[PDB]
Amino acid sequence: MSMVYMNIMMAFTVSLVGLLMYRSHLMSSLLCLEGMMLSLFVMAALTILNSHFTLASMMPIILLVFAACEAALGLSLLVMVSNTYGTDYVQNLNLLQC
Amino acid sequence: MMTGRQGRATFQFLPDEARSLPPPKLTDPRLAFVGFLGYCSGLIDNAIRRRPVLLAGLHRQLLYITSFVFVGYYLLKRQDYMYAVRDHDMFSYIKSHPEDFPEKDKKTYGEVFEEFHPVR
Amino acid sequence: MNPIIFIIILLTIMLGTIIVMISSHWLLVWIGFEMNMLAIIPIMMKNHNPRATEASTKYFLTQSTASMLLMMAVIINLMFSGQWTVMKLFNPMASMLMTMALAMKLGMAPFHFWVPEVTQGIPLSSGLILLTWQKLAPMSVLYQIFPSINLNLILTLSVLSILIGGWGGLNQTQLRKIMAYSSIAHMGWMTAVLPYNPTMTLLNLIIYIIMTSTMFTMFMANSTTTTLSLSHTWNKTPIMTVLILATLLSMGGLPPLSGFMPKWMIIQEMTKNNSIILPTFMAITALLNLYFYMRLTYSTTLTMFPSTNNMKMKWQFPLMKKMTFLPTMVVLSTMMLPLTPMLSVLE
Amino acid sequence: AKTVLRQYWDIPEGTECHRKTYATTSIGGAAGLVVSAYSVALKTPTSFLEGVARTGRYTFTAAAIGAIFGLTSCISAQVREKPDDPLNYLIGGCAGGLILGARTRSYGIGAAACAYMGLTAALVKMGQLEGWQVFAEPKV
Amino acid sequence: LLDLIWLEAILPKTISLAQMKASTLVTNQKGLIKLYFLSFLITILISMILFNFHE
Amino acid sequence: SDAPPLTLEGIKDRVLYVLKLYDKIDPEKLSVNSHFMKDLGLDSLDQVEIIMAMEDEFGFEIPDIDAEKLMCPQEIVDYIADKKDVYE
Amino acid sequence: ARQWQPDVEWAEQYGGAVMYPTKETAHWKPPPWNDVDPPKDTLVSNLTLNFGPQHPAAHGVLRLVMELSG
Amino acid sequence: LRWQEDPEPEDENLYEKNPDSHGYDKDPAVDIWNMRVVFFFGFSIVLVLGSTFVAYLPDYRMQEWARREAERLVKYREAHGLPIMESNCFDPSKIQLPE
Amino acid sequence: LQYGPLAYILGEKATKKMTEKSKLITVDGNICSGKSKLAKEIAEKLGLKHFPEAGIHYVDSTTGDGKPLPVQFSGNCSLEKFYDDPKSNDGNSYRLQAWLYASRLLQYADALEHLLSTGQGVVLERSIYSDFVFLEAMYRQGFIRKQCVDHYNQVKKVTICEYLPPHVVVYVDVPVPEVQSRIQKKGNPHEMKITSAYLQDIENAYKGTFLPEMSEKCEVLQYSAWEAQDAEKVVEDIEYLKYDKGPWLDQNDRKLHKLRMLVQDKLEVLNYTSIPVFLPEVTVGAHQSDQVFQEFTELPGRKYRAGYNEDVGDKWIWLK
Amino acid sequence: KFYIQEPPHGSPNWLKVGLTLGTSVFLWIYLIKQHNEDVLEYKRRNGLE
Ligand SMILES: CCCCCCCCCCCCCCCCCC(=O)OC[C@H](COP(=O)([O-])OCC[N+](C)(C)C)OC(=O)CCCCCCCCCCCCCCCCC
Ligand SMILES: CCCCCCCCCCCC(=O)OC[C@H](COP(=O)(O)OCC[N+](C)(C)C)OC(=O)CCCCCCCCCCC
Ligand SMILES: Nc1nc2c(ncn2[C@H]2C[C@H](O)[C@@H](COP(=O)(O)OP(=O)(O)OP(=O)(O)O)O2)c(=O)[nH]1
Ligand SMILES: [Mg+2]
Repeated sequence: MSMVYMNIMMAFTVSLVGLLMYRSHLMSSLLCLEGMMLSLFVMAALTILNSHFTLASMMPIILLVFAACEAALGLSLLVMVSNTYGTDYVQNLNLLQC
Repeated sequence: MMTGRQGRATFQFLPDEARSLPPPKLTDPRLAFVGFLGYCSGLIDNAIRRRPVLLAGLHRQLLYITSFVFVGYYLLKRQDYMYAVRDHDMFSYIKSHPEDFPEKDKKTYGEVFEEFHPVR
Repeated sequence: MNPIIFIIILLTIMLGTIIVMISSHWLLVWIGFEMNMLAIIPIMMKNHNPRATEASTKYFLTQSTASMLLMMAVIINLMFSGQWTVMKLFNPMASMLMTMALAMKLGMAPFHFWVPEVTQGIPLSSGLILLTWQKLAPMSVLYQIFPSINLNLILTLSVLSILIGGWGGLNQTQLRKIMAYSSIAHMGWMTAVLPYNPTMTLLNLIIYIIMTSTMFTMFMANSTTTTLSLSHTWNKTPIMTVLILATLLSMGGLPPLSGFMPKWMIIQEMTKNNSIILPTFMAITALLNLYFYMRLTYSTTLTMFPSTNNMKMKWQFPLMKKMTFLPTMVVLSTMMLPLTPMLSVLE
Repeated sequence: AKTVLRQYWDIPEGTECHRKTYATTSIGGAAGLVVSAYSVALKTPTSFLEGVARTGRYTFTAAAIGAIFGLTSCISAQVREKPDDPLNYLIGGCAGGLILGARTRSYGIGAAACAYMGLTAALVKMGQLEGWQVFAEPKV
Repeated sequence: LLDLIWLEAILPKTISLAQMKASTLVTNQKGLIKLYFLSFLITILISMILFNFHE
Repeated sequence: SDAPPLTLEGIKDRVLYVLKLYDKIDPEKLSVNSHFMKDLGLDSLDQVEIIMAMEDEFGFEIPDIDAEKLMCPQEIVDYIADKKDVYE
Repeated sequence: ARQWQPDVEWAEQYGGAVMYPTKETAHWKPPPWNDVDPPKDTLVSNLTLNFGPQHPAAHGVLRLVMELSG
Repeated sequence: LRWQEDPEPEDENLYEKNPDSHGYDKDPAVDIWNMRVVFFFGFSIVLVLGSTFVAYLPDYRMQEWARREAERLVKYREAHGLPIMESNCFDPSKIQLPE
Repeated sequence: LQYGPLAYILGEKATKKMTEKSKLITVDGNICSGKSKLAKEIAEKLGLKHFPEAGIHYVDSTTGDGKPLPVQFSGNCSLEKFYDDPKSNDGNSYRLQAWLYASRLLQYADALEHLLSTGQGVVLERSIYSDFVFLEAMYRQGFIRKQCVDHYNQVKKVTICEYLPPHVVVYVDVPVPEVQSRIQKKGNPHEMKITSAYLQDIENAYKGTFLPEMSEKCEVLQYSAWEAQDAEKVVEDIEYLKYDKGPWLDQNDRKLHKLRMLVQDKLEVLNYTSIPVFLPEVTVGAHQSDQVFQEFTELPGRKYRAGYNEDVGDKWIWLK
Repeated sequence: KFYIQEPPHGSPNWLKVGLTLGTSVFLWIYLIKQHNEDVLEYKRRNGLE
């Protein structure tokens, strides 16, 4: 657990705390999801590259493939939210009551 | 608790060792009740679709009874197999660890003292 | 939506779940959830109205966050054990994140706020998938990692779910919100017996699915989504109100109905492990569930609410809804207590 | 929370009431901060000072209840020379219930809180003596 | 005094009154993504600082 | 819900409050029944400006057919109360 | 007499947004009968651009005011 | 009116149409057979034959036998000088008291 | 087989059976304006199916044996009593109008099913899109309450949105005095009580609210009483319509498949016509509704699903 | 002909009837054969017949 793992794990925590504290824009939160995937990619790549786990070297790539699917999926929902209210504000997403 | 049992028959509905056990009798009371549940399904099917409950579609009612009994027979074979395996492991373990299951020293009520509590 | 595209997207939802159940590698488990979320959302957006858009967006945001925590658990578990096998995790911090990720996916309290809202915002058919099929994959993972799950964490979530689910269901008149809070409460029973006997988790899940699928099928038949809409059923399909009565009584855990079996077996396993205070509290708190099921029987079957004149026009047409497996499901959801020892097949 | 509870249960009953009051007040105060966090998060305060005021209102109610329980349940077990007696916790629990009534300005809540908090405190003490497990470790 | 008031007012009437009051607290929610996820953050911090679920 | 409802005392206070911010009206000359033209000395366009201030205060649109008759503060109170169903 | 059955007063208790009205839920209203909310008032913001006069393709003295969507 | 509801029906006195009514049904044919089954199975069978059956139960709870047995033992013990009834139900020889 | 996803996937697609003659035509006008005669002729010349104007007993004509049922099985709504006493307290005015909308809504679904299932056009008389003229007339004359109009819009708002408007709207304009004079000639004792003010409210709704609304979505053809007699001229105008506007140009196989699934499930078409809104006009007590429902199920051939009634000669129930 | 519109279930769907009755017979024959084979194997493995 070298000093690099500290910053990488702190990056994930920052992006997680960033995702759980919305300001207004749904797009601002989507960036935090893509930020979290970046931290997991780096953390997984470091561990795999350092341990010479040869076959695991493809896992980070497969992690980016499904990060794009989620990112594209999140953008597609952002289009429909914008088309209904003219903004991507999350406070408009309150028609459904708990 | 028996998920990892030593029996190397994983993801098999009925392991071949289950063929040493008696099959359920076709007159098994559990199998008759399963068949009865099929008959109730037939009648409820007629009622929700507004048909003569007892008479409508006797062909469909028979398939309800047969389908339930057919599936019920195999669920009973697997049910009895799993309980047979449970006792097999329990007795083997007790035999393999005699110190944990000693034969208690027998006593008679003429020798064992039990406190008496009057009801008055 | 093109019928062929609907079928393909439906099979993709199942494939994601099936990948999670057959995967022995953590990466494939994560791929299963991602595939499952990718295919579920278009079925939520099918009717394309603002409420469905909000429901899909809230669902996506919650599930996406959970999948990030699950991947963090897998990577942390990789750093401390150097292997990807789907078994007990090898780090306490990995277990907490995976347990919480699986709690968010299931909608357990205090990660429950989306379940009432997502269910309300999507059609009944989509809601049935949300509350029955989406629970198979997360429950599959908990079944395999339970040795390492912190006992306090899992039992705390179970107790909160039973409380919040019961209380939330009292203040509801929308059927989709009633079924949503009922689902949260039942998740508590599944995960409360998990540390003691994972087999009984499967039993309660199977019985919960059958009963839940029966209620949605009967709500789907009459296109009823509110208490008052369901209150007209006696004047159109009298038989359907009796089936709703029996199923609702079963969901409340009243013997001799089927739904009493999972409570009865869960209390047995917990009392064998000298857990007495928790089963008693869980059973008593479950009376909150039985109260707002009884309230539905009162306005549906045991009384006759006011009707409207146009109802007379509906008497001249039959039910054209498919109502697939409803006659079989209603019987399995009411008369299965005599076959209780058949729970051994799940072992 | 494991640390504070172990501190509370290590002090023998009816002794060092100044320390036990510290322990219970910590437990109650922490409970009032957990309630304030969710209340502030789910019911957004209209202003920062309105939310700090709410946090101080709940945290003081929970701290006062915890302080009165440990104080009243410790002197009672000291005067009576009866440490292992659930009646001491029953007295302590009801006193905490009364404090809840005073803070809520409701006589009805004071009576109900005294009755149910009194029973709960007594049941907690019995479980400590008998060995009752709320979250029991799997054994079979 | 006893049958119609006090025997009602202790067991059945108070117990019912509490569940109705706890039901409103649970359900009276603003339906805002911002507030729900903020509570998720509180849960994770409490689960580690207070209850030590990560060990 | 919980916000206090509208009362004729409340409407009267707000109407007299707007008329005091108007620069062409002497604050110690405004009577709740004083005529805008005869007493305060205002002209047609001054009255139009007052009505627009009322729209901003009470947040509803006053057409010209109706605004042409509101020639004193009390008539404004009646019109606002009448259109807001405040019978109190 | 005749068996009692619920009247309109009784049934309308179950027609509200919630079963237990409070101050917070006083302005809640039941959702639409078919889950479809009214579309929001048209707020399409077209982008207005001066295309000329000082523009190579405007022939020098044309001020073409264009509403653009994209 | 607040709704379209049928006016409350008045009660039907079964005596008006059938002065010989037994109170069971409107139909005289059903009414008479309802009465016959109740009386025949209720009074002529259950109460009369059940009463006779209970009267002749074969020594219910073995109480008559215990009287003959007591007489036999009392005669045997008085004819041999043994006590009528002892204070110990079990022979102490089989009892092994502690220490 | 029964139409569904399987049939659509196997080739039963609406466009493959719809041609340039697969048009839905509606004939509109005031009371006694020749709509029935004009509509019936346009159906024969163009080879289109004709739907007589939906009345109180339309639904009875499509189910069972097709004969009208007693009037208790229709809410006791009477067009006769509306004319005699349009302000009765038993709520017969709006109860009639609400019932008629459900009948037009049902007929329109029947019309769409025929058009989408065989490709043949249909001719209607006063479809759901024009039924609001009578409502606007009843309200302006004090025949129904304000709350009743609120109920009508709520039911209409959640039903009208699911269907497509007719391709061509034929309107037969007639000034009110001509109608009033024509009504008296017809010599129907009840219809003759229609005041002129009522007929003028219908006129204002038709021109001012309806035709402008339908002009932007349909091919609106207007004809006077004198030029409406020769149906040949009207048919010629229809044959040479461009059909350059309306939602029908945006429909494809997927959209029409979803539409056909709705219009064939009649209970789904009528789902929202009985929303739980408790108006005295339409609300029916439990005791009354229970009694009437029991009587309905004991009519010949209506206790069981059609095809399973022995009393009407059905056979093979045990194999069906 | 009582109904104005031919019911969807006016006459039996003889295709379903044959499959339905045929399916039931097959399952019963399969089950009876399964039971006999199970009994023979049981006795063979336990050496009692
Ligand atoms: C492991 C098992 C788990 C069990 C879980 C049990 C869950 C039940 C817990 C529910 C507690 C809810 C308490 C709510 C209190 C509300 C008070 C309030 O708001 O004011 C109401 C009222 C004041 O309200 P009010 O002033 O507006 O007027 C009330 C009258 N009406 C309704 C007309 C307005 O005050 C009370 O009446 C409270 C009574 C206090 C006395 C309570 C004593 C209870 C003791 C137990 C029952 C006794 C029999 C058992 C004996 C056992 C002997 C060992
Ligand atoms: C420094 C060391 C201190 C040690 C103290 C020892 C503990 C004493 C604590 C007293 C707290 C206090 O003051 O209680 C006082 C409160 C009073 O009610 P309130 O809400 O204030 O009324 C305020 C009303 N206004 C707002 C109008 C002013 O009691 C109560 O509600 C109790 C009243 C009901 C009686 C309950 C008993 C019957 C039920 C029990 C059945 C088993
Ligand atoms: N209240 C009400 N009456 C209606 C409605 N539709 C028809 N009617 C009534 C009005 C008339 O009195 C009667 C027939 O109306 P018509 O439009 O068909 O006129 P008529 O058939 O007599 O001559 P015509 O077909 O136009 O040549 O039915 C309706 O939707 N609401
Ligand atoms: Mg006509």
